[PDB]
Amino acid sequence: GRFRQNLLGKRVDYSARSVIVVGPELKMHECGLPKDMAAELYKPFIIRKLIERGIVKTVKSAKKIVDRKEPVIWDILEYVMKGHPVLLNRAPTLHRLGIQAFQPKLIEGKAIQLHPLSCTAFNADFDGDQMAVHLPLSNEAILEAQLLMLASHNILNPANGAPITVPSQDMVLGLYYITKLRPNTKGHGLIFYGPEEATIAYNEGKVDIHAPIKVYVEDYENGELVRRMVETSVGRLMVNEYVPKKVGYVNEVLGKKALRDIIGSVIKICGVATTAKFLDDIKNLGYYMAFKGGLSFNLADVLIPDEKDQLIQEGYTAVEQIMQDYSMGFITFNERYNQIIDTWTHINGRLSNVLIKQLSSDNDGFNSVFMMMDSGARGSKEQIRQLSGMRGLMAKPQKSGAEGGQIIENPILSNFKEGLSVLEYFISTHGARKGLADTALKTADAGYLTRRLVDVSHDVIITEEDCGTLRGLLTTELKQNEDVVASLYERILGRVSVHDIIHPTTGDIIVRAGEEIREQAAQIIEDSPIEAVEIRSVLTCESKKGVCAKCYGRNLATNRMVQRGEVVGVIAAQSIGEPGTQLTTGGLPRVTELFEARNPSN
Amino acid sequence: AIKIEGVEHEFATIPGVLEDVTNIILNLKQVRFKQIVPNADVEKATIVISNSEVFRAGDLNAQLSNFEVLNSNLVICHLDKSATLTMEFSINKGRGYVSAEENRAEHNELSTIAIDSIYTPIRNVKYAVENFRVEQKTDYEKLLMEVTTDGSIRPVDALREAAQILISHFSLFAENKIAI
Amino acid sequence: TPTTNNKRINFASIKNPLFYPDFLEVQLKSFHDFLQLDTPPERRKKEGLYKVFAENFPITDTRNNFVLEFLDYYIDPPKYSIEECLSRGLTYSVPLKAKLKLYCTDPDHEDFATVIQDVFLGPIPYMTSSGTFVINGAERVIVSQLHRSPGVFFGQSLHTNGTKLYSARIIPFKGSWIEFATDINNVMYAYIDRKKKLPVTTLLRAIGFEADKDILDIFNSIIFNTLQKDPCNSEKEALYYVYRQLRNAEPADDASAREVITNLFFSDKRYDLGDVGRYRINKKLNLNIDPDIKVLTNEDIIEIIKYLIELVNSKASVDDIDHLSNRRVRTVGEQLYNQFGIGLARMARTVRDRMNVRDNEVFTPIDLVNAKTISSVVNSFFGTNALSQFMDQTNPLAEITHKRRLSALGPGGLSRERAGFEVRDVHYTHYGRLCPIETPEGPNIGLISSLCVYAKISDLGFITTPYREVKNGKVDFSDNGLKYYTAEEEEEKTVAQGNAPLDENGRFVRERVKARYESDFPLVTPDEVDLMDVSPTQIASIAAALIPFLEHDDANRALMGSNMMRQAVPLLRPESPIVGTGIEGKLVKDSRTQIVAERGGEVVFVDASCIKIRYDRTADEEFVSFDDAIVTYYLPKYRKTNQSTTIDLHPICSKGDRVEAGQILTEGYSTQGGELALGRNVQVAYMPWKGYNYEDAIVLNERMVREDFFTSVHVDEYILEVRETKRGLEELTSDIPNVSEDATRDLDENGIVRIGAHIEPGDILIGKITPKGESDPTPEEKLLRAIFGDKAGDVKDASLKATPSLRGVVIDTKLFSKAAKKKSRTSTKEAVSKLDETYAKRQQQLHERLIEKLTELTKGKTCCGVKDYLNVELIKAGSKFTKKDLEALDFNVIQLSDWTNDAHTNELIKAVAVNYLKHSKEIEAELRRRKLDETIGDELPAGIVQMAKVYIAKKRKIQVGDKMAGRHGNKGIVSKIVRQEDMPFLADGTPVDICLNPLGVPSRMNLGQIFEAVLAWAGRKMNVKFATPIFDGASLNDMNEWTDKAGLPRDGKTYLYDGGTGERFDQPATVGVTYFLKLGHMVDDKMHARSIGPYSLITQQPLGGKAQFGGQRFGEMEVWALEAFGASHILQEILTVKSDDVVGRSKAYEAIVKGDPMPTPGIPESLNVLLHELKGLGLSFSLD
Repeated sequence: GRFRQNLLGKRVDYSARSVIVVGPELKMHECGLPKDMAAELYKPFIIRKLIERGIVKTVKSAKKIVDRKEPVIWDILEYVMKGHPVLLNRAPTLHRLGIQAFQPKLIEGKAIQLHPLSCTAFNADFDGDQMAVHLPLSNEAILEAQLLMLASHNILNPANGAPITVPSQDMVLGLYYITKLRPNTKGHGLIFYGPEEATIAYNEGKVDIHAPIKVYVEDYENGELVRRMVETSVGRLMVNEYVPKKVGYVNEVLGKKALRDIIGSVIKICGVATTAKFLDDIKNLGYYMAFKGGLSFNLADVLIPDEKDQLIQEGYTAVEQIMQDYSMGFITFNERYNQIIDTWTHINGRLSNVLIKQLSSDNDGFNSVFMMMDSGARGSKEQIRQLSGMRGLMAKPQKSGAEGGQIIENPILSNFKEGLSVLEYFISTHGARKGLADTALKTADAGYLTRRLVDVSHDVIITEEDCGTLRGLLTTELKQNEDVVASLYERILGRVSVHDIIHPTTGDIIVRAGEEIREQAAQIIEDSPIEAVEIRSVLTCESKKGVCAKCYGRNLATNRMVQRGEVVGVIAAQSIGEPGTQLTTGGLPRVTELFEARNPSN
Repeated sequence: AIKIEGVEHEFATIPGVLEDVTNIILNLKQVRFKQIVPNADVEKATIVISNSEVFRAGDLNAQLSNFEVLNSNLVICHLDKSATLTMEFSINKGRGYVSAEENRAEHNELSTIAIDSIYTPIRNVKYAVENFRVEQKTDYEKLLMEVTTDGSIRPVDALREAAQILISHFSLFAENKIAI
Repeated sequence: TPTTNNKRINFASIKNPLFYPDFLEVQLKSFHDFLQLDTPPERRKKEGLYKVFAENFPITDTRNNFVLEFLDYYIDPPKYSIEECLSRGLTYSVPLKAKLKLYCTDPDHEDFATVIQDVFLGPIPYMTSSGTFVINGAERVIVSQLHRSPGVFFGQSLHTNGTKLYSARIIPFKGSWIEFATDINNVMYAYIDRKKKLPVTTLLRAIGFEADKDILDIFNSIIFNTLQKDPCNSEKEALYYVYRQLRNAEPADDASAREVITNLFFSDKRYDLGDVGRYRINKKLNLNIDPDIKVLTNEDIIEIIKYLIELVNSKASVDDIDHLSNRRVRTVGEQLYNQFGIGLARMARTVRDRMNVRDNEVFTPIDLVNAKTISSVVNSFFGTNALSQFMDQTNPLAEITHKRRLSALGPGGLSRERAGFEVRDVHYTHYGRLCPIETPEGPNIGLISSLCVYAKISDLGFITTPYREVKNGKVDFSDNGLKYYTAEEEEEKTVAQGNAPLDENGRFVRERVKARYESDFPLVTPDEVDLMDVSPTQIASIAAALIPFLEHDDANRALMGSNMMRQAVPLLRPESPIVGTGIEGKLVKDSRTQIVAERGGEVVFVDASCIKIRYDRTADEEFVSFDDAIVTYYLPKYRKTNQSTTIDLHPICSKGDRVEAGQILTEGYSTQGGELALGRNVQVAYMPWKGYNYEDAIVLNERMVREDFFTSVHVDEYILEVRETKRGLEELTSDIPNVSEDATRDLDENGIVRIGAHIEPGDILIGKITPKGESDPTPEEKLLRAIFGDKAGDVKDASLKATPSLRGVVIDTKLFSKAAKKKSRTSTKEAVSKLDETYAKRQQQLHERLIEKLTELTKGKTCCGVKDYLNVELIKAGSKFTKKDLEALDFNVIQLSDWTNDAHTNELIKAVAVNYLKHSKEIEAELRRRKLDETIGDELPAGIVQMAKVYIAKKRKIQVGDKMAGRHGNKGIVSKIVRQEDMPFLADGTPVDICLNPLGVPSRMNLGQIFEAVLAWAGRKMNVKFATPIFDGASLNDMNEWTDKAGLPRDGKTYLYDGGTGERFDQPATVGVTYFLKLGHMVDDKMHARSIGPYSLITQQPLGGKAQFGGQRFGEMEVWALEAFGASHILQEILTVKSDDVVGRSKAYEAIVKGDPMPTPGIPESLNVLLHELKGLGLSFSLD
């Protein structure tokens, strides 16, 4: 009634609230800030700087001049705004990556400009939400802000080692645009030196953006120093000008899969600030190139297959026979259902695959739909099949007292290209609103899991640099009775070891005791025919009132050993609770059953 | 700026006039003009329409000697047989585009209404290029360009002025070479 | 003006041999069935208010000597106008009068007196001619409510403890519900309202069935098992028990149980089943007794228990709930009927009470009935009930979909605690009755499903809809006789579909025809289709049947598209969508928001404020003459709706025009040229430009802010009441203390802001200064500071000041009525008597011409004989009561001609009777006007003396952060206002205006937008505008033919250029023209911030809300976030000095401005409160 919500929830006095918009010019550590919000939050600092001007003696006069905002200096806002970061604040904060700091920047208007690659941390969309902002006012706070809060340092997922800012559809589309391979175009088959001759020959239109050329370039064989004649294309050269000179050279079609692989390798080899600069610049260049390519969509792009008019027709006669067969009644009704849905699924697939291949081969250099699909910007085989082939099958749900299950005998054969008859569009409305209701009810169900399991736990911190307990766990990889589903690799990674280990090949110390196990070492161990290894467990800590530094291991937010003084518990809580929203016997029941020491009743 | 007699704000209505005051201002926005004399800075006009009429653009007597109207045949408004209307104008020179509330500078005096103002004197521009050749010897080029204005000035003057400004920019940036 | 006066292109594939049923059928049909203004001479057979009175009255005694009876009502014209009600804040209502017959019979004797009295028994609100009510100055609607159909229903409930429990349900109209359910033990139990089990044998023997052995003999193991668990086994003790297990610790009398069961199953005045309930009982039970008692009978119970056992032993089928034939409608009239009847009924109850004891010569109808309870109940129903709602009154489509909204919450249908998934859903039978595609998702997915267009309401609560007859190959006439059908009969006949191509002769043209027969969905032969949908544009709701190019779109996309249309702000100059479907035009017509032509004639005068029409004069010459007839319709010129989106109109006919019946004089309010116009046509291009259109955002050209086709107006209202206080009087005066002269400049000398000013936030709006001496602790402070000159004097400054964030233009400020017409002339009786004598003189002279008109304009007729009439008629005319000799007409000269026509003199003279009746009405209204004018005046709240008001309007443009949308789901927000140069410009010098992201398109299947784009580009030369039906639209080859004939790339593509580089974008980009809308989430009201502000008086926390800025909720979760990292002073200053320490806040502020940024955080009051509220006891707090 009293001591829970408003005893902690509060008003605030140096906050603001407004709507957000996508930023295509700012860096990763800046944000765009309408002129009045900035003219108001920072008001006291401005007041002091007017005071130190000497031109004003009274805070009343300063307020008089800062309110009506007459043709005097915003220079103070420009200055103060430059070393006094601001905390951006989401309303339904799930895990810490919903609160950050930024360096603010003036823009025009009444909207908050925010960098495109950070929002995924907020897990938001740009519908028009109304993000909150805060001003610290104390220099210890601002130091904590620009030392730990600031976004550039927060690039990893505390849940597990995944990267958070995987780039979006348009950058991956532009990058896929640059790095294709067309056989015969401008300037095929000549020779370069790498940078100078390639940039010259492209910059004078003697070779297009793209043609297979042979060039003399330098890459490290583990990890040295081979300089050979690779066959590649200006383009890949332009981007690989930016991949740091510690991994070598990049030669593939640069999809999304590969982009995540590369960002991972570069972080694991050279650290945070470096991988940040890399990601920023790849953003900018691929994004400009995607624009200058001028990519758009048209009807002529989407070729329905001629044979579809054939193929859709053809199955009918097969259907015809399986009709007349059931007409003579030898076949059961449900198996009639099964056979017809099977035949229509077969024809669906044989249309979809031929569709996609024909889509590929028309230029191989571009088909807006084909590249938007294959580059993984946005789309799927299913969506594109709808855009050029049958809608597929749809379910007969009956919405009440029935499983749904059994589906309509006749598929929705028309595709969105040609239009739909009335009844089919009615059936589609049926199913689509069914799905929307299902999503709404699932969200309602997930809400309670989220709230309770977030209210699981709350507790105190780890407190020693070592815990003396030379009695650790025997860690091994788990395989569940048909195969292995969880690897030792991540199970071993980042966890201090116990006894120095050597390869079965003689005379090769792999680890020194009490050392941070590393990814390279982990890979070597995996390759080795070793089965298990002994490592410490936050459990076996001797240190009362806490856990030892070496007990726990990798920090997972940076990639370093956990240091003295940082609270692990609430982190574990949030990270273990948040995936409940996706959690669909499983669910809340089993989780709380296991935590709360209840009898299984079975 | 506009001062109508018998109306005080942008949402009134005048007896016997088929349009609002809003639409009067809105279509007055669209009337393109011209000088006949240099040095004409700003001007004020007094129209007294007092007869059974349809009030049109050219019906504006360009009664100030300093200035005129190009587009005469535009329909400001439809009066009745009996409406009497008095209007006062201000015409001024400028560049680009300015919205209304900045024009709140000029002393509304409880009556004056400021209006938007689109100053640009140009409407459409063209250039296109295509090769021309002699046998075996190349590097002949056709540039064909088109200028479509409001009539306030022939294309040649504007084209000359644009080039004058552009050369004025490059002049400093080529010759003078102050160093850090 | 040479207006375009243009006519669109239809393009169909089949005739449209059936029209549009009007929209406002439901509301206005019902209310005009219920009551009307005047003349019910011989009316209302049978249903109506008259049915209410013939069902309730006459009320008499316990045979004691006194009776009441009813003599027909008259219905009185409204005392005030719709518009005047809206301005004033009153309710548009009509007074009511009835001639009550008191019938006093001499005590212990024959009758004493038989008298009639006119009773004014209260005002009731009246329906404006669109189905909306202005209550207290707001406009509200009685939404419909889907219903439960009373009758008998059969369901084998399952999973209740696993066992199958068949329950039969008897469902009355008013009363309790009756159940007969099988127990887990296969034992049968009858009870009420689905409640606790009670053996069916017990109820059987409660009806009067004999000993249990005889019950078995007359009913024979389910009954046997019921007997086995039956705790009673014989009649007397049987009802003894059946009363015992109804209440505990209270007696179990046999006779009381007998009465209870008799009234439960066989009481006419205790069991209330509607005739529809009897009908459903009869049909489901296959009964052949329609006219009988509306109450359960013994044979009904026998038949239901027989069918009950028949479906208990698994020989029948369960019933369905979502099936529409099991839901009724109960339009506004039925439910107003119900509340009115309840009020009158217990009014009759209390009059019975009053007259049970009856003296004579002391009771006359003046004191018999305290009917004001009727006033209470009806006003409460219209002012507080669940279904009566404010109006979404910002957009014509918003209303005309708002008035066929079909709610399902509250009594009548299912309940919010009884719905499973079906009431969240769209059944197999929403085809045409109830919209499939507009059942908006959310908390109310299935609950507020809307009505289709062709849907029509039968006389029982069954929704009906047209089909066209079909037999043996032809469309039976395609058609001469439409067959409306109800849901119930639909369920056995194959229904073909309209877009199965026809000749223009009524013949299907293929072998396979698509149909729905059962809940299956076959593809049938046209040799057995039996009835056809009229228009394939049927299966879309009203806002759903306005999408261009539907068949190429996604469902969900269309849903949110409609829900965005529903809130499209009214622009400042709309524009017909050069593509559309042929439904606009009619849709403006149904809306009564445009001044329609009443009767044909020519136009004397047109302005934008009044249309002055000389109607046809011919009506006065089947008369002789009575008066001049010219109408003056006045115009909606700017007025604030509910949602602050102003309404305006503009005449569209010229000073010499002749106008026919059914003409639209005026355009505006999202109407143009008689067409529904919401948004604008525009040039758009699909190319990701500099990534500012990253997600589904949008990119704009500077013309669009310059062409001003995205602009609107808003206006809002500010009120302030001054009140008689217990210790002083409240004032609206300019003498506001402590404020500055400039803050008074916009104020008039009457303490209010004059019209004609702009407002900067904080300035005075309404000057309220009130010497309220409620400080009985030393009012000498009142006097002491009220004599200083500034006169703060505990004379409260309540001058409302301009809200921050508000700037605008002042409209007109009223003063209303200020408690006294008596305010001058240095006298009271002199002024009032002068006014009465002026009233008298123009009364007598106007009535003098009225007498002259009636006399000399009636005498014209072919009556033959001596004159004998003029002098007598004149002497009667001198003292016209208007009733004595009205019908007689001197009863001789007109009677000399026994044979005569319709008596046009009688027509004329009853017309004069009506005109003087109305004249007397307005003249007595003028009388009460002036008389109450020397009083508080208009209907004003009792405790307060006056209320003042101001209007503030804002002209609102576009800027970054505003939201835009279109007709296919493309929600978005403006990202960047690009200068015109560097927009990608085509080969003919025209820079595009809108640039859209192609990325969002191929994942949400709505390529309808690009089809629209190609056509609207192929038309904007401009060639003739288009119009295509929804599911019979424009084919692609014809699309290509038009695009060719317009001189365009036959493919919709083209090349493009960049301003800045001249480069030819190596792939061809798409460009076109599309229709575009602006939605109502304008960002100007999403701005707020605060550094320091006013402090509360209950806690040292400053509240927020942009009423006062304040801050945001620093909730629990960001406390946990600053927990997760090492918040050193962030968290501490948040919870200590950032908030909730006014002393600490003032110190920290003064330090920051004074040059010490080091704080000294202390202890929050929350802990100070903790020590104080714990209360200690004998107190031991610590100092260590």
